[PDB]
This record gives sequence, structure tokens and C-alpha cells, in this order.
Amino acid sequence: PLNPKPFLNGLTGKPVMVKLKWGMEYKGYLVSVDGYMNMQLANTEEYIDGALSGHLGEVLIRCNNVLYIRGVE
Amino acid sequence: MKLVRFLMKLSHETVTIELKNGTQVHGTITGVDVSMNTHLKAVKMTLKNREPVQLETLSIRGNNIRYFILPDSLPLDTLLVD
Amino acid sequence: VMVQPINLIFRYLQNRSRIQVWLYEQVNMRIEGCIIGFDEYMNLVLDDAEEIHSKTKSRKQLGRIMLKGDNITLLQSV
Amino acid sequence: MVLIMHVSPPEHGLLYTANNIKLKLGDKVVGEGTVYIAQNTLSWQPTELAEGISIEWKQVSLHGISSNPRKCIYFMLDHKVEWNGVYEVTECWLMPEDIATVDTMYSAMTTCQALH
Amino acid sequence: PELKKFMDKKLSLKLNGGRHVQGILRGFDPFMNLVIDECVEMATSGQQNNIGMVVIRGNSIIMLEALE
Amino acid sequence: EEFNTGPLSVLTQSVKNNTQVLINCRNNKKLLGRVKAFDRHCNMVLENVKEMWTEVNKDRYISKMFLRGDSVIVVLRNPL
Repeated sequence: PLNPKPFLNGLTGKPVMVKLKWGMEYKGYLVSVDGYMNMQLANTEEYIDGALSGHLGEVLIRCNNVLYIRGVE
Repeated sequence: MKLVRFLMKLSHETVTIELKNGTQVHGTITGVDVSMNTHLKAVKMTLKNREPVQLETLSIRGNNIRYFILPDSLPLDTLLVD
Repeated sequence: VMVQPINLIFRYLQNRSRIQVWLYEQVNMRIEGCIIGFDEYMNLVLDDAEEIHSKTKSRKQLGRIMLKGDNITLLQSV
Repeated sequence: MVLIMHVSPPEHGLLYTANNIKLKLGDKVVGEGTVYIAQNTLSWQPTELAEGISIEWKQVSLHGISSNPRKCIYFMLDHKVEWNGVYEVTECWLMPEDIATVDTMYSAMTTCQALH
Repeated sequence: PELKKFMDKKLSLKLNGGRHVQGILRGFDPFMNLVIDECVEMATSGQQNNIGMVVIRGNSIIMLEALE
Repeated sequence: EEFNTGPLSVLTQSVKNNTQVLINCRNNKKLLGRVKAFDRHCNMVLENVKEMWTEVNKDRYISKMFLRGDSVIVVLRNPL
């Protein structure tokens, strides 16, 4: 059984896609995550309505906005 | 939530608060608690796309708040020394 | 308070049944997946997960995901 | 959540109660009744209808003191109320025959707000 | 104890986003997550779908009323 | 420490370098400003805030603001 906390640590340093509750998606390397599940992404790409809207660089995503996170590949 | 201590020092300040649902509240703060529940007096409240409603007092749940527009002359540096 | 909600969850975990999650902030998309883990917030780790888009009768394959519990409106078996 | 059901006086956690309170949702006065401000819920039972309304405090987005036309409590629910046969926000008022109760209901509501 | 009086009763639940289900209350926890059995989704279409035994999270329930 | 190496280091570096952040808020609003202070919930005191939205771009200036952290969606370390 693989729990949310171990799963998230296992994504650390890896490319991820974070889908927000509001529908936008963010693709980047997961630099770090904290106990609240705030996330820091690098090389961040923002997608809106399925299309790339911009390259954002380094971003902080506040925990309560996340719908899901998954590894790319 | 340590910054809430900052708001707790705002008694008697006139502010505008934007709520997450787009309601604007203008009024004078009578108090703010550690959960950011915010109490005001002499209030004008404007629901999104409605005319303003007048209230003698208002208490807002902390989690409904988006932000406070603070007075231009508020001494941030001073209020922020804990 | 006879049946405990987590009992359903442990049951889904135990049985590897495919579940579908209705989401809090949107109604046109649901998530489905097999629960492999969870926490006391009902944050779930789902295996073989998908977005299910009802208007277009379409699906998006997500592989393994962690779904945040505060998005869960309703959890049903499918 | 909001529960629609007969609302009896609570056995536990009641801060304040008053009779002859009209509940208004939007433009519509639902009826006259008794309000119960309790630790877990704000609730109101109509004298003339079988079921009242009971509201968890987390759903009362804000509340305050207004007049409509007489000194009254105002409160806002974060959603639209569909109360079948009866009535993204809903403006509500509690309108007492006795305006002396308004200041007291306001304080009691604020005390409960702080508990949740 | 508030929901206790609703145990084993048929309920109508209005959920966020204009969603509506009906079913028998079989259980709850301190957070008002509910277990509803024989759950029926009332689609905006007017169609009803049997969704079985479900868990509903307390924060998503806008309105709850008994059908009994 | 957690402020230095964790996700909040984005804000830490903004306060220390006195550089502006761009904050995506709910409802397609964005805030461009300087972070005077923040806490572990991302509550912030901001200054010289440009608030931006679309309806066609619209903007307005707010000199001093307190932003409740759970209003924040994303914070960019570099605006533009």
C-alpha cells in the first residue's frame, strides 16, 4: 500500500504534472513539497484549456489548489 | 498563521475587504481574531453586481476573505515588529 | 453511524475495486482509479487513474496519481 | 450543510433563543418563528409550518446588524437555498418583533462563529 | 448527534454544482462524511441512475432533507 | 530552514532580494508586487501591488494589502 506522503516524496526531483481544481495544469520538475503539500516546480509550463499558455520558470503552487499530481511517464 | 497578529492590530482602521465570492466590504475594523474572523462597524457592503447594503456591524468568516486593501498611510514596518 | 465511511475505503483498498470520484469544483469531469493508499484527509493514491469527460464521452489516461481529498464530493464503485 | 427538518429546542449548547422572529430569504418572508443560536448550528422553527431550517456555522459566510425596515440580523449563505415549497449567494434576515434582541443575537452568533 | 435522527432514513441531498442524489443514510463520522446506500443520482436530464453504496463528503452537501 | 529549502523559499527569496512576485489569484486576477512579510500559510503583507485582470486587459494600483494565503493559486518567482 502506497500512501500519499511516500508517493509524493518519490516524485521529488522528477518531472510531474499538477492539475489544479480550477482546470489549469502545470508541468515541471518537482523541486520540493512540504507537510501541507505545497509544491515548488522548476521549468514550469502552464497549460490552459489543453494548450501551453506560458513558460513560468520557478513557481510555488499553494496546496489547497491541487486536484491531483502525477509523474510524467 | 502568525501574520494574523498583524491584522489584530488594526482596530479603528478603515479598510476595504474583497471576499472570495467577489463581495466588497468597506468599513471600520473593530477586531480580528486568530482565525482571521473580521469584525467591522459602519459598513457598506456590495455584493457582486448588486447595489450596496448598509450595516451597523458586520462579522466576516476568516476563510471568506481574499484580501484587505489597507490605508495608504498604514506604517507596515511598525505594525510588523512583533 | 453504523457503517463507517473509511470502511468503504479500506474495503476498496483491500479489494482493488475500480472507483469513481465526483469532484467538488467541477461537474463535467470525474476521476476514476483503483485506490492503493490513502491518508486521514482522504487524500488518495490511485492506480490506473483516468479523467472521465461526460460531455464528449472521452477519457484521459493518467497512470498513478495522488488525488487531494478536499476535491472529493462523492465516491462510488464502478 | 443546511438541514430542513422540524427543529426542537436543543438539549445541549444553546446560547440564545427568542420567539416572534421572522425569517426572510431574499425577498420572501418565510414566516414567523423561534430562533436557536447554538454551538453547532443556527436554526429557526416556523410556528405555522412543520419543518424549519438548521444551518452549520461554517456556512454562514458573514452576519451583521441591519434593518429591513426594522433593526434586524442580516446573514449570508454561500450558496442558493432551494427549500422545497418554501423558497451563488442567499441574503437572509432575522426580523424580531422586539429589536432589543438584535444586539444580543449578533453577539451570540459571533461567539459561535469563533468556535468553528 | 445531529444526523443520528436521520439513520436508516431516505434522504434527498443537494450537492455543490447543482447535483442531487437520494438514498438511505447508513452511517457517518465526526466530520459528517456520510455513507448513503441505494444511492440514486438525479441527473439534470431527469434520468435517475443507481450508483450503489457511496461515500459523500460533508463539505459538499449544501442541503439535506428527509423523504420520510 | 523550511523557509529556506521548502516550497515557501519562493517567498523567502522575494523578501530577501526585495523583488516582485506575480501571484495568480482566483477569478483570473493576478497581483504583481513586493512581499513585505509572509507566514507558513502564505498570508502576505504586499506593497505597490498592480492588480490585473481581463474582461481586454484591466489593471489598478493598491499601495498596501494583506492577502489571505488560501486565496493564492500560484506564485511566480519571476514576473513576465
